[PDB]
Amino acid sequence: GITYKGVTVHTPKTWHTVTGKGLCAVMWFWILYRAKQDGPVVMGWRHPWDG
Amino acid sequence: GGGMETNKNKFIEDWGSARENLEHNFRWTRRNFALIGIFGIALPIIVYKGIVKDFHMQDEDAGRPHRKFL
Amino acid sequence: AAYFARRAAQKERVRILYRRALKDTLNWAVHRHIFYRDASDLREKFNVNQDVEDVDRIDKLIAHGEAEYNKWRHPDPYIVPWAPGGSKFCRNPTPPAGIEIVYNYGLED
Amino acid sequence: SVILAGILLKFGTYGFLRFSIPMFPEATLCFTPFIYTLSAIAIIYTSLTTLRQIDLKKIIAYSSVAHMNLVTIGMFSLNIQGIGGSILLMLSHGLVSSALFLCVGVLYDRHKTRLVRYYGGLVSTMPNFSTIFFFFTLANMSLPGTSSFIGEFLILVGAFQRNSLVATLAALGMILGAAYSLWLYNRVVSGNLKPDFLHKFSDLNGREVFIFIPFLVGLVWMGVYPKVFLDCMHTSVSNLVQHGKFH
Amino acid sequence: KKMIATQEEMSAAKIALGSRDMCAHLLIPLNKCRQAEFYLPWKCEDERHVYEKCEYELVMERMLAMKKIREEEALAKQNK
Amino acid sequence: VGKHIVPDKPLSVNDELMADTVGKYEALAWLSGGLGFFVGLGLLAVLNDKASKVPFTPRVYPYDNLRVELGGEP
Amino acid sequence: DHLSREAVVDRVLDVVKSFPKVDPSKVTPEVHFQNDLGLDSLDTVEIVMAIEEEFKLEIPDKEADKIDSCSLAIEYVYNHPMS
Amino acid sequence: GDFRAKVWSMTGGPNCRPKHWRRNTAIAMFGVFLVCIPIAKLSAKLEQRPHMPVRPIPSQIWCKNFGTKDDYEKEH
Amino acid sequence: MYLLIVFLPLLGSSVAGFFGRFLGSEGSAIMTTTCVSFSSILSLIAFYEVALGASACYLRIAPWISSEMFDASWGFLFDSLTVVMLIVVTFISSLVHLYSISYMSEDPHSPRFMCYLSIFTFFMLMLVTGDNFLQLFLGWEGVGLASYLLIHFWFTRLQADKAAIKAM
Amino acid sequence: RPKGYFMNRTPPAPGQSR
Amino acid sequence: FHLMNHAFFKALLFLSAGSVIHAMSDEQDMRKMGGLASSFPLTYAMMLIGSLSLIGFPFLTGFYSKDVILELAYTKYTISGNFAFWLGSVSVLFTSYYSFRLLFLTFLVPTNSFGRDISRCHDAPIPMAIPLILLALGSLFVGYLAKDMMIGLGTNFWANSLLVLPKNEILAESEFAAPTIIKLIPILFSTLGAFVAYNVNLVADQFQRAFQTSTFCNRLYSFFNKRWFFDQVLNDFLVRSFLRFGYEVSF
Amino acid sequence: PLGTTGEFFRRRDEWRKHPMLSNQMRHALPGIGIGVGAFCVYLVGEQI
Ligand SMILES: CCCCCCCCCCCC(=O)SCCNC(=O)CCNC(=O)[C@H](O)C(C)(C)COP(=O)(O)O
Repeated sequence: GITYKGVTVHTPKTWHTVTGKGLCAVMWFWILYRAKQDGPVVMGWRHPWDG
Repeated sequence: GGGMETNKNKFIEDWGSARENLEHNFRWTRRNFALIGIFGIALPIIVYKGIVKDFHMQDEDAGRPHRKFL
Repeated sequence: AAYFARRAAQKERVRILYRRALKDTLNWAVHRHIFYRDASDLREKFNVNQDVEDVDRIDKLIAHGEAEYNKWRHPDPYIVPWAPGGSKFCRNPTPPAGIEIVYNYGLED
Repeated sequence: SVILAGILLKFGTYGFLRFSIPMFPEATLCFTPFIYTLSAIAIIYTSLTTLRQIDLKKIIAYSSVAHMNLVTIGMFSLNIQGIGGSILLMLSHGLVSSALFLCVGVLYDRHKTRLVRYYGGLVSTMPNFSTIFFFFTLANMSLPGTSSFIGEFLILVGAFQRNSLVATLAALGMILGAAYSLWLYNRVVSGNLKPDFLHKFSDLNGREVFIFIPFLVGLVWMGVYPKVFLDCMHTSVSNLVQHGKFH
Repeated sequence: KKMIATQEEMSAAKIALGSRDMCAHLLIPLNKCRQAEFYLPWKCEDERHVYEKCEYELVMERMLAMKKIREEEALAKQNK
Repeated sequence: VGKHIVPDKPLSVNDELMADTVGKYEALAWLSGGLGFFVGLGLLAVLNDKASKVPFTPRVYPYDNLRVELGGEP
Repeated sequence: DHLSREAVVDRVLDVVKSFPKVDPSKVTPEVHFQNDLGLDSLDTVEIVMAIEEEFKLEIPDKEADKIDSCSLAIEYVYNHPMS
Repeated sequence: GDFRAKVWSMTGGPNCRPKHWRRNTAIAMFGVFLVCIPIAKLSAKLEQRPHMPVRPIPSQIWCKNFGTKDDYEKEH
Repeated sequence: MYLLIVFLPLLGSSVAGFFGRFLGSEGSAIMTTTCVSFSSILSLIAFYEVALGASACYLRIAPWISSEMFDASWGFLFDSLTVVMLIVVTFISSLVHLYSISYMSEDPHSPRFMCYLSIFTFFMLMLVTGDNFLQLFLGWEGVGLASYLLIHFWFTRLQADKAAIKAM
Repeated sequence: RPKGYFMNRTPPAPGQSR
Repeated sequence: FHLMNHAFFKALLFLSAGSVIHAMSDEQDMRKMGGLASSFPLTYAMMLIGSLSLIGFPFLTGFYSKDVILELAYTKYTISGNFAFWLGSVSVLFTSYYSFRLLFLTFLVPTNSFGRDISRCHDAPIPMAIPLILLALGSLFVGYLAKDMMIGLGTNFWANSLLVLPKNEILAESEFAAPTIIKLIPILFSTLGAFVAYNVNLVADQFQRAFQTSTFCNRLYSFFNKRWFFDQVLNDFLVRSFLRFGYEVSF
Repeated sequence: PLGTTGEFFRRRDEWRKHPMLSNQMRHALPGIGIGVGAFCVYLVGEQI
């Protein structure tokens, strides 16, 4: 932990930082991918049966 | 210090005994005339007529003359 | 004396009114930095009348002040969790002393 | 108190079933709205009175008046659900009310007070009594699974098919009955101890535990499997309802 | 668009009463794989797309039909 | 918890039973205004008449609008 | 754990040090706010509130106004089981 | 606390730490599994599946009540 | 197997409630969580046979209230709607029991808390699986009773008693 | 040993029975 | 479908919020928190997923159910249907506001918490951490993994469990006959709600003076904070009336 | 915090400038960099 005039804030454990970063990252990758495939469809530009 | 019996409180016990002797304080005030009039006579009558009318509506719904009661 | 006790009572009311008004201020401001300025303006309001010497004016200034705090008091003030009215109050409290448990009660003999 | 509320109270409703209802079938019909009004007034009025009672025994005793007037509603509905429900509530009340009088008697034997304000926090000193007190408190609220729910709902079914209005006013016993029953339980058992009033306690002994066991078995048994009772009653109940008519 | 799937065929495919429209015929092979493919979104994309094309055209036709009706209320109104 | 307060004064009759900044009838007046918002919007929905502004015809189902399948006499 | 008397005294000293009108050279654990350090009583209330915020305590209003000295507040905080 | 140490409860009271709680816990686990035995046989004898599943299921092994309610005009 | 889904939390609640003095905080936490977890695994399998496999289940135990035409019984109905609720109730409850194993670690009365968690789940299962209005009514009152017992779990707090009575 | 006694009865002398 | 979705993200929001309360020594007030975006990485990440899934952020668990509900309420051409569409749509702006206000005030603003509170923080142990992770996965994927199963056009997953008469089927028209502007109304309001929450909580410092000098603005704050005075009126006119009846009249 | 009361409390809140207790608004999006790059690497892979 790092002390600054009396108050001490302990460093979070490594797997707590890793898991938090990773799970959000999967979520961002999930959103960008689903925006790639369904963004055009929901924005109304095209249709699922178009082709 | 000793004994399971509760340590009585004079104000709690006076509170308790006041409740048991409420009929000694009953005075026919305007408030009591209204309360007994509204809730001792009027409301029972209204409920009775609503119950009887409920039967009578069932009578006409079934094509039958009104049922006499009392 | 009587005038000292009478004026000491007036001091105690004003000090408590300042203590409550300054806690109500942080309830409305929440953030520390907003609170700093709102704290100064409130102290700058007690400082305006800090020199009044008329004893009957003090009573009216107090009574007007108390009703002000009571009118613009935050409807949901902060309370420390274990303080009365807090979310942790009366939760798993220590058992009182002087409790006796009787065994072998209600025997036929 | 156990005999007074568990047995003696049943003589009037039993007299309605044994004599008044069958012998005078025309008179029974003409007076059904009158019976419905008195019963419905009593349930609502005496339940609200129970709320404001400050004596342990006064609350339990006042509760019986509300329960017996639901019994009269069912028996004057003059159908299988009404009469069968009225009898089942009679027997269930004779068990629940007696047990509740037994719970208060346990407390009064030790502490010699009936005032609710003196008690409080008994869960931390009498957990076995508190657990048994809670079960019979639930049975007094007609909780499904207990015996008193079987009689209560079967009566409401019987009353609904005759008069919807009396069934609705009677069903207000569910709201009011739960209010005072839970208020009684929490003011006595929950909260903190008050050592200035009471500082010496003893949970139930072996005799008191045995006394409650047949009551617990009785309410659960009729609560979940009331068929053993309804099987032995239905023929007599059916002939009571059919008495006086021939179609 | 004419009815192709008969009453027995829709009854045999246990089709919800709300889905016995004019594309009932394309729903039967779509539902047959949905049960077979555990209703997974990334399966039956071909059978799903033909069916969704149907249910879109039926709506457009009923939208075109109402447009004509809307265009006839104004004819009455201006000839008041 | 710490110490229950033993009464030193006579207890009131409504002692077994005993919302700070707003009064009683004033609170009802405010709440009726909020319920008046819901009533006002309901009337606007009446005057909007979105039923008179539907952009498609009602569905027509085959086989007599599913008369037999909906429980109608074969 | 409990918080030692020394820590209560020293953390209380720093709070009384941090006041603009109080000069941080005559702040001993027994000085008096309105007599040694020369403050108004409204200044004392601010000192009490900052003492509350340091230990996260909720003093009642009646007891809070009784605190007129550094020594007083030190005893009050130390004797508190939740400090 | 202090008096609660002289109070018997079924749930154990505050801060219950029985010395042999592991052997007690396993004895409880064996008991509940034993009680789960008659429940399973009664359930399998009482389950009724009117429709054959589209695929084989775990219950097509212990349960023999599949596709038996087809003649519902005979139900009584 | 379907009966095990409903009655497993009851057995776990019964063991920690009646024999928590022999199991303590650790044993009761283990017992109620495992019984709820196994009930959650069987719910996934029941979802397999009833929703994806499209094969519904009906189970009648015994009559409950038979009086002329009134036909309330102890009967269970498992269709797609039921197994969807079954998945929601048992899976989230298994996680909350696990979560409570650590969250209520320092509470004096954990074995009773775990007992109340499992009895609520059993009543919630009785609610969603009832094949009749009365069996539904029983679980409707049971979840209210269990909610009442857990809202004022800290029975010394006056605010908790007021809320629990209000909720009822 | 557990806390308290079942039904608040003190156990008999060791080797004896209630 | 929306019930199943709500279970995964409301449990995440509550179970994650409980981890904050445990770490801050049972502190529940947001006006005494602030900071902890770095002090609690796993908890903030879990609350971020759930709160974003709640407001209906696209392609998360909350987007596949809530947005269809507002689209179906638009496709219902009745007096009640038009009533719900307005109130539902205006509500999505209010939920986004209180969702990000929770996110901003608890972890992102400069700390308003106590010194002894931040000195005793700790993140969730395994029996608390594992359910949070699992609920996060369910809050990202179940909504997508189950859309075709429960609400897919013509899906027979429900068999005979749910009945809808043909005269009431409006799902097809909702996804084909609706303007593309409707299918965006939630994100316009959601984005606006995030922006208004960021403005009031981080760039506003005198939006609180009106509540302290104006009687109407003071009363309007109390109205919404005290739940439209619903409890008070009920207690003052209904609960007290029945309680007073029991003693003064029937007894 | 110009006034006496104000600057006093500003002095008391000096600990709030902690390196990992401030600038907490740049931690608003964990894994945003990882997720964006993981999408790009997938995007180049899709091309082939
Ligand atoms: C939202 C909340 C609203 C805010 C509420 C606003 C409250 C109204 C503020 C204005 C009302 C007043 O000034 S109240 C009247 C205040 N004036 C006096 O009391 C006379 C001065 N006498 C003294 O002794 C001291 O200066 C004294 C200051 C008392 C300290 O006492 P000490 O000798 O121990 O330091």
